[PDB]
Amino acid sequence: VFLYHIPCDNCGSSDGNSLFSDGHTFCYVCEKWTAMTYNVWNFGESNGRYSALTARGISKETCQKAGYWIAKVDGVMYQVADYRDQNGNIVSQKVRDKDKNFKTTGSHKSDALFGKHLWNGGKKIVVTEGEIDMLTVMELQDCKYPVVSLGHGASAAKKTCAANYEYFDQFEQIILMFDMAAQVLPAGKVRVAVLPCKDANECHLNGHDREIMEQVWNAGPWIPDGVVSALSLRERIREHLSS
Amino acid sequence: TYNVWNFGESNGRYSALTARGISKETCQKAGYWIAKVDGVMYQVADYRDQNGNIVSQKVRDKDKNFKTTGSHKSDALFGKHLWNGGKKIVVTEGEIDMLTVMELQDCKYPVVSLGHGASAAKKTCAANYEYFDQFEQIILMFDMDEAGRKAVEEAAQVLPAGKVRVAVLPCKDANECHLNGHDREIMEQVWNAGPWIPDGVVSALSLRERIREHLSS
Amino acid sequence: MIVSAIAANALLESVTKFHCGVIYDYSTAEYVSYRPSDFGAYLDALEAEVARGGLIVFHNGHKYDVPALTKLAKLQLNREFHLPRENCIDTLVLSRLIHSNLKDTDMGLLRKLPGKRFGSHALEAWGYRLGEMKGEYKDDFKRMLEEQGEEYVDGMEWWNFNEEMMDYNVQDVVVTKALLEKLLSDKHYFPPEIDFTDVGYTTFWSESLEAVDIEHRAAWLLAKQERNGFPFDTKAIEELYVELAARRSELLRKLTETFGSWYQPKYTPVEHVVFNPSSRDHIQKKLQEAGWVPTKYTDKGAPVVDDEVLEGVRVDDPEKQAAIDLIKEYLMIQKRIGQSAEGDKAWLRYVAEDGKIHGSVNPNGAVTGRATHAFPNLAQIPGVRSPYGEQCRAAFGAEHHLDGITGKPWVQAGIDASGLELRCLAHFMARFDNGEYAHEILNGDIHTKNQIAAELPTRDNAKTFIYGFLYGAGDEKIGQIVGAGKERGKELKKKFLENTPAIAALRESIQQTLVESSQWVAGEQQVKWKRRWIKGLDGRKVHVRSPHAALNTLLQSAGALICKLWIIKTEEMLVEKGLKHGWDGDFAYMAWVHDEIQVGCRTEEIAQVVIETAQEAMRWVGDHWNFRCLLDTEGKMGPNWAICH
RNA sequence: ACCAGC
Ligand SMILES: Cc1cn([C@H]2C[C@H](O)[C@@H](COP(=O)(O)OP(=O)(O)OP(=O)(O)O)O2)c(=O)[nH]c1=O
Ligand SMILES: [Mg+2]
Ligand SMILES: [Mg+2]
Ligand SMILES: [Zn+2]
Repeated sequence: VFLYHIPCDNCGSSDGNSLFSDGHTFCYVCEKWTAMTYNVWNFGESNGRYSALTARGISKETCQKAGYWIAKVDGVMYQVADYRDQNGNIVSQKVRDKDKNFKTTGSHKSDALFGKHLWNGGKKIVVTEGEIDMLTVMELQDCKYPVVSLGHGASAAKKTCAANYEYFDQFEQIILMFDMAAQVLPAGKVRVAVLPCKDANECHLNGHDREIMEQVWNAGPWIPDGVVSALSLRERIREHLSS
Repeated sequence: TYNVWNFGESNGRYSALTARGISKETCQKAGYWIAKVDGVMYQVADYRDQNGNIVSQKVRDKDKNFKTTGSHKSDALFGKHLWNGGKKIVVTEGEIDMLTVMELQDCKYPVVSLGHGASAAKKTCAANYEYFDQFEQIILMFDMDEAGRKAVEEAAQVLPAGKVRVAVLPCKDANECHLNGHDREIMEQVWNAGPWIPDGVVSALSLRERIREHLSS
Repeated sequence: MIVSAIAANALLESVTKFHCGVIYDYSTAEYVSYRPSDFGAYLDALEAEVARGGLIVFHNGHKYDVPALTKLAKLQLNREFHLPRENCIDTLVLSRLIHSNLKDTDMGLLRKLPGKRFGSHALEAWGYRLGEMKGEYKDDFKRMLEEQGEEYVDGMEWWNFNEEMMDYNVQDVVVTKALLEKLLSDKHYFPPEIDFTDVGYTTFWSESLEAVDIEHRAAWLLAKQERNGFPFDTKAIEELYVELAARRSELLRKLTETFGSWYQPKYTPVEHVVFNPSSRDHIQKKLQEAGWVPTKYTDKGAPVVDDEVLEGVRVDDPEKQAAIDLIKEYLMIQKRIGQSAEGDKAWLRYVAEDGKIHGSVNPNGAVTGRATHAFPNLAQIPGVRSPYGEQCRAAFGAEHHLDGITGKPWVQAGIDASGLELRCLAHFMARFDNGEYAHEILNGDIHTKNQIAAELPTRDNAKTFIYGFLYGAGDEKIGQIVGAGKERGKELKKKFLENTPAIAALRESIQQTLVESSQWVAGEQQVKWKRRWIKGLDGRKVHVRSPHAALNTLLQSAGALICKLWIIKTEEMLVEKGLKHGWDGDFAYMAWVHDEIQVGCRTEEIAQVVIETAQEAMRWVGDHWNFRCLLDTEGKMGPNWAICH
C-alpha cells in the first residue's frame, strides 16, 4: 500500500520514488524496482521462460501471475501449468504439448484447483473447466477478479466441486462457465450464463468477448433440472402449432 | 511417532492461553503445554491412565492438525485421572472445553473430556461403562451443531439411564460463551440441566400449542 | 475537564460491543477505570460531566469515538445518549491546526520514529515523539500468540476482552494527557493569562481565538456528512465498465498488427517483446524509428511524451498518423478503467450495503487550510468536458435514494461561489488602488469579459490563464495555454500588468513584509528568513514553503476560510429555521469539494429554502470579517450531479 | 514521470 514519497537516488529525482508498507520502493522516473514421473520440474532446471501465446492472445504478466510457463527441455516446447495450495507451495504440475501427452507429476489430489493460491476473499467467482478459458477471463478482467478453474475435466464435477465446499462457501455469487453441471453447492447462490460459442476463447478470438463480459455481471439464475415453467414454452407451443 | 516427548528434550513450558481464555494455573493443573520442536511451536496435551502414568501425547500445530505419538486406546480420557468419584461430572466434546470449565470453578467439580470427539464417541463410551458407575449425575456438554446433537442422541444409549442430563447453549460450545462474557449461563446449565427427552417420543401434556395452532389453519 | 479513552471491538461501520474505558480527571487526579459490565456507569460519569458544565477531551473524538458511544448506548442497552458539540473537544483537530507542518520538520527526528510514522498525526506517533511509549498492543499480542503456539488469524485482536487491553488503554490516556498539556502550552492560540483545565464551555471557546472554534465546528459537520454518505448507482457504472472494457480489447488487437514486435537483448540473449501501448518507452522507440524528431527535451536523453506532443506529431506513413489517435484513446480508456472499477481504491470497492459511498475528508490537510479528500477521492472524478465524464457523474446522483416512508426519490441542490480567489485579490489590494478594481467584478461577469479582452477560445482557458498569470508563472507557461511562443507569453504579461499596476506593488509589499535577504546560488537559493509565517483571517500561522508562492499562500489560505465558515453558517440557519438534518429529516450534505457544496433534500420547496439561505449565509460571512468586496454565489437544482455541476 | 479535481 502507498505511504509517501522519498527522493530517488539512481535518477536523482525529488518526488519520484514511492515507499510502501511491504518494504519495497518504486521509482516512476528511472523505472528501477528495489527490494507418471513423481518429480516436480525445477524452474532453474527446465529452462523456464515466461513467453506469450500469440495465436490465442495472452500477455506476459498473466503467465507470471498464474504460473503457466514454457519449458525448453529435450529441445521441444512444453507448457507447464503449476498447481499450488492455500499456503502457497508447489504441489503438482501438468506438462502439456502439441500431442496432448499429459505428464501429471507430483501429488495430484482430487480437489486441486488452478488459481486458488492467490484469491481467497471476494464477492464473485467465475469457474471454468480448462486453463485457456481461465487465462482468457483473466486477460479480459486484467488479472484482478477471482477466477479459478478445475483440474480433472468436466467429468469430475461430482468429486472436485463436492470436496471443496468450505472454499466456495466464502463467496456470495458463484458463476459457472463449464459448457455452452453440479448441485452440491448451496442453493440461491449459483448462476450459470450462456455464450453463443463453444467456450470463452472462441468468443474472444471472434469478437464476441463483449458478450463474455455481459454474461459475467448479469448472469441469470440456475434452473435446477429439466423442469420448465409455462411461459418459456411460448414459442414451442407455437412451433408445434405450425407443424 | 517415536515415543512420549519429554518437556526437557522438547523445551516445554506451562503458560497461559491469551487468545482462547485459559489462564496458566488450569494448564498447570491439567498438563496442557507447548513444545518447541522443528522450529514451529507445537501445542501438546497429555493422556494419563487411571493410576496417573503417562500413556500418550497429542500434538497439534498452528494449522489445526492432529498427531498421535503412539498407542491410542479407547478407554483413555483427557482429564480422568485427577478425580476418582464424586456426585456430578460434566462430559465435553473437544479438549479445550475441559480447561474452559475448570477455569471457571477453581477445580471443584470433576470434569472429563473425550479422546475422539463426536465421530467415535459410542466406541469410547461403550468401553467406559464401568468408570461412570461410581458417579451420581452426568451432564453431557456437546456442540450445538448437527453432529453434536447426533452424538448426544446416540451416545446416551450405552450410558446408565436416570443419570444422563443434556444442557443447551447459545454459543457453539463453552469457549465462545467464555469469551463473550456469558459466564452466567454455563454455570446454571451445569447445576440445572435438561432431563431425558429423546427425539421420537412426545408427552401428551406438553403439546397444547401445536394442537392449538393445528386446528386454526 | 476530563480526559476519556475508549476501546471497542471494531470500526464505526460495524461496531456492536463495548470492551473498556478509562477516565482521568483534573480535579481528583484519578485513573477511574471501567470494565465490560460498567458501561452504564461510564455513561453516567460522562453525563454528569456534561450536566455540571464541563468539557470532555477525546482524541479523534468527532469522527469515531462519540458516535461509537451513541451507537453502543442504543444498540446494547436501549438508551439515548447524545453529547452536545460544545462539550466534546478533540486533540487531533487541535494538532492538525497547531502542528500543521510535520513533513518539513520531521527530518532530523527520524533516527525516534520507525519510518512508517513519518509525518503522522496518529496517537501512537505522538507516543514516539513525546518519548513516552511502553510497548504496543498488536505487536505484543502477536508475539504472545506465537509464544503460545496458536495462530494469528486475521489481525483482529479486539474480539475478546482481556487484561492487557486495560493496561494499554491506560497508556493510551496517558499519551492523550501528555499531548493535551503540550497543545495547551502554546501561546499564539491560547493566551497565558488563564488556566484552561478548569474553565467552562462559555470561557474556553470565547476567551481564545476564532480558529479554535471554527475548526471544531468544521470537523463536527464534516464528520456528520461523512456519516451520511453519497448515494451511488452500481448498475449504471457496471454498464459503463462492460462498455469500455470491450474497447481497450479492440484498441490493442487493431494496434499490435500495425506496430510489430521486436527482439530486444535481455551468445547474445534476445527476447520477442511485443508492443505495449501503456508504456511510454515503446511508443517513444516506435516513433523514433518511423521518422519523427521530438525537438523538446525535458529529460537529458529522452523526449517528453504526453497529450500535447501526441497531437503535434507527424510521420511519413499515413497508417501511423491514424494509429497515434488510437494510442491516445487507449491511454484514456486505461485511466478510466483504473479509476472507476479496477483500481485498488476504485468506486466499486467502497460501496456499502445500503448503496452509498463513504469517503474520508480531512478538513486541514494542505498547508493553506484546504481540505483533502481520500479513500476514495470524491474531488477527482472526471468533469463534463472530458470524454466519458457525464456518464461518470450521472451515477453520483441524489435521486438514487428512494425515500423510506413514501418510496419516492429526492432532489439535489448544488451551490458554487463565483470568482472566489480573484475577488479575495480585490479585497487585499483595495488599499492600493483605492477600490476601483472591486467595482468591475461586481459589474457583469469577469471571466467572459476577460475572454473577450484576451481573445481566448473558451472561458475555461481564460480562467486557467488568469490564475496562471497571477500566481507567478514564467515566460512560457502562459504562452503554452494558447500554444504560442514566449513573444506572446511576454506581451500578455505586459498587457495584464499595465492595466492595474497594483499587483506588483502588492507583491513588493509581501516581499518587504516577509523576506529580508536572499543570497543567490547558480543551482540553489540560500535565504535568511524574517517571518516564515503569515497571519490569516483568524490569526492562524499559515506556513510559507517558498518565497515565490507567498501570493499563493496569501490568497488561497484566505479563500478557503470563507468557504469553511460559509458551510457552517448555511446549516446554522437551516437548523434554527425549523428543519432536521440527516436522512430521516429534510436535508443532508453529501460532499464538499474545494468551492461548491452538494446537498440533497426531500422536496422542491426545501430545495428553494436551501438555495435562498445559502445567499444569506454567504452575505453574513462577507459582513463578519469586513471585506471590501461583495460576495455572491450561484445555485442549481436537479436530479443528479451532472446538471448540478 | 502520466492523468484527474478545485
Ligand atoms: C481553475 C483554477 C481555479 N483556482 C481557484 C480559483 C477559485 O478560487 C477556486 C475554484 O476555481 P473555479 O471554481 O473553477 O473558478 P471561479 O469560481 O473563479 O468561476 P465560476 O465559479 O464563475 O465558474 O480555485 C486555482 O487556484 N487554480 C486553477 O487552476
Ligand atoms: Mg481513541
Ligand atoms: Mg466557483
Ligand atoms: Zn529514480
